[PDB]
Amino acid sequence: PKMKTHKGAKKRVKITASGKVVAMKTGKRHLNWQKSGKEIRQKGRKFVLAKPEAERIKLLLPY
Amino acid sequence: RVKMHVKKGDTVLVASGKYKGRVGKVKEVLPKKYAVIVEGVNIVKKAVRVSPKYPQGGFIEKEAPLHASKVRPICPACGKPTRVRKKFLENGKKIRVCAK
Amino acid sequence: KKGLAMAVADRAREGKLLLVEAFAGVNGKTKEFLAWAKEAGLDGSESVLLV
RNA sequence: UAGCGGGCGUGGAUCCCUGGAUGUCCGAAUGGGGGAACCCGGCCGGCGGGAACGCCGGUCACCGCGCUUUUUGCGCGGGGGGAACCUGGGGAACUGAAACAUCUCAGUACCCAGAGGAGAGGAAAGAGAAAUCGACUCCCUGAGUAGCGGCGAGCGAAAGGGGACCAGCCUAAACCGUCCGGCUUGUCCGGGCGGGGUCGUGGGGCCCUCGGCAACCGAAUCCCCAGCCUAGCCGAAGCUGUUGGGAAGCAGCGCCAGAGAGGGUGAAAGCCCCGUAGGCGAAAGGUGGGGGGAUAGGUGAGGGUACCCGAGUACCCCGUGGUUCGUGGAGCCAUGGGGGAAUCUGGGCGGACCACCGCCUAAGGCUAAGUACUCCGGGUGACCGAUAGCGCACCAGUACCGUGAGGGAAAGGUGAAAAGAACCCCGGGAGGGGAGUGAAAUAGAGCCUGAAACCGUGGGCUUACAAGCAGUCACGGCCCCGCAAGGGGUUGUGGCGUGCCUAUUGAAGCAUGAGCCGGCGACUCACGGUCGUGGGCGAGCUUAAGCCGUUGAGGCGGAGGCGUAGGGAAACCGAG
Ligand SMILES: [Mg+2]
Ligand SMILES: [Mg+2]
Ligand SMILES: [Mg+2]
Ligand SMILES: [Mg+2]
Ligand SMILES: [Mg+2]
Ligand SMILES: [Mg+2]
Ligand SMILES: [Mg+2]
Ligand SMILES: [Mg+2]
Ligand SMILES: [Mg+2]
Ligand SMILES: [Mg+2]
Ligand SMILES: [Mg+2]
Ligand SMILES: [Mg+2]
Ligand SMILES: [Mg+2]
Ligand SMILES: [Mg+2]
Ligand SMILES: [Mg+2]
Ligand SMILES: [Mg+2]
Ligand SMILES: [Mg+2]
Ligand SMILES: [Mg+2]
Ligand SMILES: [Mg+2]
Ligand SMILES: [Mg+2]
Ligand SMILES: [Mg+2]
Ligand SMILES: [Mg+2]
Ligand SMILES: [Mg+2]
Ligand SMILES: [Mg+2]
Ligand SMILES: [Mg+2]
Ligand SMILES: [Mg+2]
Ligand SMILES: [Mg+2]
Ligand SMILES: [Mg+2]
Ligand SMILES: [Mg+2]
Ligand SMILES: [Mg+2]
Ligand SMILES: [Mg+2]
Ligand SMILES: [Mg+2]
Ligand SMILES: [Mg+2]
Ligand SMILES: [Mg+2]
Ligand SMILES: [Mg+2]
Ligand SMILES: [Mg+2]
Ligand SMILES: [Mg+2]
Ligand SMILES: [Mg+2]
Ligand SMILES: [Mg+2]
Ligand SMILES: [Mg+2]
Ligand SMILES: [Mg+2]
Ligand SMILES: [Mg+2]
Ligand SMILES: [Mg+2]
Ligand SMILES: [Mg+2]
Ligand SMILES: [Mg+2]
Ligand SMILES: [Mg+2]
Ligand SMILES: [Mg+2]
Ligand SMILES: [Mg+2]
Ligand SMILES: [Mg+2]
Ligand SMILES: [Mg+2]
Ligand SMILES: [Mg+2]
Ligand SMILES: [Mg+2]
Ligand SMILES: [Mg+2]
Ligand SMILES: [Mg+2]
Ligand SMILES: [Mg+2]
Ligand SMILES: [Mg+2]
Ligand SMILES: [Mg+2]
Ligand SMILES: [Mg+2]
Ligand SMILES: [Mg+2]
Ligand SMILES: [Mg+2]
Ligand SMILES: [Mg+2]
Ligand SMILES: [Mg+2]
Ligand SMILES: [Mg+2]
Ligand SMILES: [Mg+2]
Ligand SMILES: [Mg+2]
Ligand SMILES: [Mg+2]
Ligand SMILES: [Mg+2]
Ligand SMILES: [Mg+2]
Ligand SMILES: [Mg+2]
Ligand SMILES: [Mg+2]
Ligand SMILES: [Mg+2]
Ligand SMILES: [Mg+2]
Ligand SMILES: [Mg+2]
Ligand SMILES: [Mg+2]
Ligand SMILES: [Mg+2]
Ligand SMILES: [Mg+2]
Ligand SMILES: [Mg+2]
Ligand SMILES: [Mg+2]
Ligand SMILES: [Mg+2]
Ligand SMILES: [Mg+2]
Ligand SMILES: [Mg+2]
Ligand SMILES: [Mg+2]
Ligand SMILES: [Mg+2]
Ligand SMILES: [Mg+2]
Ligand SMILES: [Mg+2]
Ligand SMILES: [Mg+2]
Ligand SMILES: [Mg+2]
Ligand SMILES: [Mg+2]
Ligand SMILES: [Mg+2]
Ligand SMILES: [Mg+2]
Ligand SMILES: [Mg+2]
Ligand SMILES: [Mg+2]
Ligand SMILES: [Mg+2]
Ligand SMILES: [Mg+2]
Ligand SMILES: [Mg+2]
Ligand SMILES: [Mg+2]
Ligand SMILES: [Mg+2]
Ligand SMILES: [Mg+2]
Ligand SMILES: [Mg+2]
Ligand SMILES: [Mg+2]
Ligand SMILES: [Mg+2]
Ligand SMILES: [Mg+2]
Ligand SMILES: [Mg+2]
Ligand SMILES: [Mg+2]
Ligand SMILES: [Mg+2]
Ligand SMILES: [Mg+2]
Ligand SMILES: [Mg+2]
Ligand SMILES: [Mg+2]
Ligand SMILES: [Mg+2]
Ligand SMILES: [Mg+2]
Ligand SMILES: [Mg+2]
Ligand SMILES: [Mg+2]
Ligand SMILES: [Mg+2]
Ligand SMILES: [Mg+2]
Ligand SMILES: [Mg+2]
Ligand SMILES: [Mg+2]
Ligand SMILES: [Mg+2]
Ligand SMILES: [Mg+2]
Ligand SMILES: [Mg+2]
Ligand SMILES: [Mg+2]
Ligand SMILES: [Mg+2]
Ligand SMILES: [Mg+2]
Ligand SMILES: [Mg+2]
Ligand SMILES: [Mg+2]
Ligand SMILES: [Mg+2]
Ligand SMILES: [Mg+2]
Ligand SMILES: [Mg+2]
Ligand SMILES: [Mg+2]
Ligand SMILES: [Mg+2]
Ligand SMILES: [Mg+2]
Ligand SMILES: [Mg+2]
Ligand SMILES: [Mg+2]
Ligand SMILES: [Mg+2]
Ligand SMILES: [Mg+2]
Ligand SMILES: [Mg+2]
Ligand SMILES: [Mg+2]
Ligand SMILES: [Mg+2]
Ligand SMILES: [Mg+2]
Ligand SMILES: [Mg+2]
Ligand SMILES: [Mg+2]
Ligand SMILES: [Mg+2]
Ligand SMILES: [Mg+2]
Ligand SMILES: [Mg+2]
Ligand SMILES: [Mg+2]
Ligand SMILES: [Mg+2]
Ligand SMILES: [Mg+2]
Ligand SMILES: [Mg+2]
Ligand SMILES: [Mg+2]
Ligand SMILES: [Mg+2]
Ligand SMILES: [Mg+2]
Ligand SMILES: [Mg+2]
Ligand SMILES: [Mg+2]
Ligand SMILES: [Mg+2]
Ligand SMILES: [Mg+2]
Ligand SMILES: [Mg+2]
Repeated sequence: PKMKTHKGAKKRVKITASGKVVAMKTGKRHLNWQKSGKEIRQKGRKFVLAKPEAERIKLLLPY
Repeated sequence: RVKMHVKKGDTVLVASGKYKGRVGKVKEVLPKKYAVIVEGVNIVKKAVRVSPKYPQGGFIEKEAPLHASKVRPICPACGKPTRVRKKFLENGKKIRVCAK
Repeated sequence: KKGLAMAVADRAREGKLLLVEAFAGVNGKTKEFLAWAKEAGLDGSESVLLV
């Protein structure tokens, strides 16, 4: 009883005001070596999901 | 306790079933079963004798008890409910307006 | 609230509501209130919520 | 609980309440033994002729505490049990992580010791950011927040705010007197007793100066009482006719109601009975601060000096436990090992450490209420109604099963009333047939109702040249219903035709399950989500625990929650 927020999610995702869900781009802490400077500049911008946005949101709700 | 009820060995009207209207003295009060025998509800017990002793016992059609509810006490009138009332000491039941 | 008001209202728009004060049938005794009832037109023909 | 056979009661029995008496033997079991309910004794006294024997009454277990001269004694107490609740000492695994070891399940299950109508906790060496709060416990909220986490599974606080309850106390030490023991006579060494003392505006001790107190407070201890509990009592109002086996139904007139809750009476009763509303009651036991009374206790201001303020403790380190905290920057609380102080210029704490600013006074104990539970009594159910409801409506923790721990059933109903069927008849009996009772006997005694499977008797249609998932369609014959057109039962020939469920690409299938009937039998609820939908209100909407009502009446209660601003990891900025 009383759903608990998924801490794992909250620690890496945000609900936007319109109900979207965003997170940092993957693949930018390792594979790094000299990947085009362009790549890593674009691995900085965060993005929105799609369907797991809904899977994701459910894991919150008090949030 | 509590087993007490309407009245005792005395005069009474049967407002019951088949013996409605009939009236007479109650010869026995059974407090446990809550019954009384008067002179009504006579019933023939075809049976021989009632005990392992003596020969002929007769079809003694003697009275069968009645639910104490169907009999009502009575005094200078006709079927008056009971009402207890105490004097300067003890206690005696005056009928609906009279006494005893 | 609304319900309470609306109920009292419904029974007013209906005409059945009646305010009083002239309770001469005081003194807790059914027969008295029974007498006051007739005078007030509560012939006991209809159920009543006496508040 | 009837019967045989005898008794008692208005000189007030039975029965109910309180207290008392008697209470074999076993059981903590306690003189000793023992295979519980048996066996055997010591001492004092009694009974029989009573020395031998036996019976009767009393007494004799063990441990702890205190007096008792070590000795023997004397007194007070402990031992065992209890459904659940409680505390402490120990403490799993399946399981979850879709494997598994950290982790989870969980300090759960269980074992053990103890406490009591409760138990625990409890008057800050606290909280933690307000220069704020002010014992403890309980509820709501804060909050699924802060955090914790093979940052996986998952786990998950506190401050604060709203409520219930409300309460505060006693000592150790410095100091003085006394008693006993000790030496090397000292306001001295130890022990016991009394006085003194008890807190963080730090307090107390000892000295100087003021009352040299009437007073003011006052119990959690006693005493009286009210009230209440353990039996009870009073209690309004109805008759007639009618149908019937039986009124309480139907009808006619009438009444009570602080009582029209419910139950019973041959059916369906406010006024017949038991009650209900409303009132009354204790000699005796239990309870009893709610009221009253008493006692125990309890308290003022400055100055001086530095006597005291709980030790193998604080403190540090090694090993761990607790907390939201899993070694993490890891404090705090607790402590198994090693080292080891100070008495306010003293110590602990505010999350490593240092400084600053503040909080609190460890190393002794006690404390009501609000809280938990339900063996027991009572009240009430949009709770069951005999395969249900407790395992048990009934002679059940029984029968029966098992060496044992343990397992554990089935089984309720005649009728209003036994009026339980005299008597006759067939029969060894059982059981029937009459007679009889009853409204009813196909209510006849494991007897209301009496379904289905299953067995049988009688009647109608049908069958011995016939090939079948048993039926359906058509026509014909026979039998039966209605004046009739018609309908019912049956089946001769003809046409047609691969059971039901399950599982499968596919089943009549030689794939699954079912002997048949009856009854039991499987998508629920709680909390939190997310949509949809019916309404209330709207930049607002809504209360939680609780309090006041009520006894199937609701109101109060804004603490708190969602919404009115987003973006950023954040500092921060803001329709950006
Ligand atoms: Mg990364
Ligand atoms: Mg290249
Ligand atoms: Mg009367
Ligand atoms: Mg007897
Ligand atoms: Mg006699
Ligand atoms: Mg007695
Ligand atoms: Mg006894
Ligand atoms: Mg004994
Ligand atoms: Mg013994
Ligand atoms: Mg023994
Ligand atoms: Mg002799
Ligand atoms: Mg002898
Ligand atoms: Mg002795
Ligand atoms: Mg012993
Ligand atoms: Mg011992
Ligand atoms: Mg000992
Ligand atoms: Mg001695
Ligand atoms: Mg003594
Ligand atoms: Mg004593
Ligand atoms: Mg005990
Ligand atoms: Mg253990
Ligand atoms: Mg495991
Ligand atoms: Mg395992
Ligand atoms: Mg697993
Ligand atoms: Mg699961
Ligand atoms: Mg698995
Ligand atoms: Mg395995
Ligand atoms: Mg691991
Ligand atoms: Mg745990
Ligand atoms: Mg714990
Ligand atoms: Mg434990
Ligand atoms: Mg205890
Ligand atoms: Mg209590
Ligand atoms: Mg307590
Ligand atoms: Mg304590
Ligand atoms: Mg204080
Ligand atoms: Mg802090
Ligand atoms: Mg202040
Ligand atoms: Mg605070
Ligand atoms: Mg406060
Ligand atoms: Mg809460
Ligand atoms: Mg990690
Ligand atoms: Mg845990
Ligand atoms: Mg609080
Ligand atoms: Mg406030
Ligand atoms: Mg509070
Ligand atoms: Mg001491
Ligand atoms: Mg001293
Ligand atoms: Mg002295
Ligand atoms: Mg001394
Ligand atoms: Mg002495
Ligand atoms: Mg001496
Ligand atoms: Mg001395
Ligand atoms: Mg002393
Ligand atoms: Mg004192
Ligand atoms: Mg003192
Ligand atoms: Mg002081
Ligand atoms: Mg001086
Ligand atoms: Mg003076
Ligand atoms: Mg003075
Ligand atoms: Mg004086
Ligand atoms: Mg009083
Ligand atoms: Mg009282
Ligand atoms: Mg009583
Ligand atoms: Mg009466
Ligand atoms: Mg009456
Ligand atoms: Mg007639
Ligand atoms: Mg009739
Ligand atoms: Mg008649
Ligand atoms: Mg009648
Ligand atoms: Mg008249
Ligand atoms: Mg009255
Ligand atoms: Mg009726
Ligand atoms: Mg009635
Ligand atoms: Mg009384
Ligand atoms: Mg008395
Ligand atoms: Mg008394
Ligand atoms: Mg008692
Ligand atoms: Mg008492
Ligand atoms: Mg009290
Ligand atoms: Mg005195
Ligand atoms: Mg004073
Ligand atoms: Mg001074
Ligand atoms: Mg000075
Ligand atoms: Mg001086
Ligand atoms: Mg000075
Ligand atoms: Mg000074
Ligand atoms: Mg000390
Ligand atoms: Mg120690
Ligand atoms: Mg780890
Ligand atoms: Mg842990
Ligand atoms: Mg800390
Ligand atoms: Mg240690
Ligand atoms: Mg000092
Ligand atoms: Mg110095
Ligand atoms: Mg510390
Ligand atoms: Mg601290
Ligand atoms: Mg510290
Ligand atoms: Mg602190
Ligand atoms: Mg700090
Ligand atoms: Mg501070
Ligand atoms: Mg503090
Ligand atoms: Mg203290
Ligand atoms: Mg001490
Ligand atoms: Mg203390
Ligand atoms: Mg000590
Ligand atoms: Mg206590
Ligand atoms: Mg409960
Ligand atoms: Mg229960
Ligand atoms: Mg009970
Ligand atoms: Mg009960
Ligand atoms: Mg039912
Ligand atoms: Mg049955
Ligand atoms: Mg049945
Ligand atoms: Mg059973
Ligand atoms: Mg039984
Ligand atoms: Mg069996
Ligand atoms: Mg069974
Ligand atoms: Mg019988
Ligand atoms: Mg016969
Ligand atoms: Mg023979
Ligand atoms: Mg016979
Ligand atoms: Mg016959
Ligand atoms: Mg007849
Ligand atoms: Mg009939
Ligand atoms: Mg007949
Ligand atoms: Mg029949
Ligand atoms: Mg019948
Ligand atoms: Mg039979
Ligand atoms: Mg039968
Ligand atoms: Mg019946
Ligand atoms: Mg049949
Ligand atoms: Mg046949
Ligand atoms: Mg033929
Ligand atoms: Mg054939
Ligand atoms: Mg063929
Ligand atoms: Mg025929
Ligand atoms: Mg016809
Ligand atoms: Mg055919
Ligand atoms: Mg064919
Ligand atoms: Mg085919
Ligand atoms: Mg099926
Ligand atoms: Mg076959
Ligand atoms: Mg097969
Ligand atoms: Mg298979
Ligand atoms: Mg098959
Ligand atoms: Mg199957
Ligand atoms: Mg079979
Ligand atoms: Mg469902
Ligand atoms: Mg929903
Ligand atoms: Mg709406
Ligand atoms: Mg609201
Ligand atoms: Mg307000
Ligand atoms: Mg306020
Ligand atoms: Mg952001």
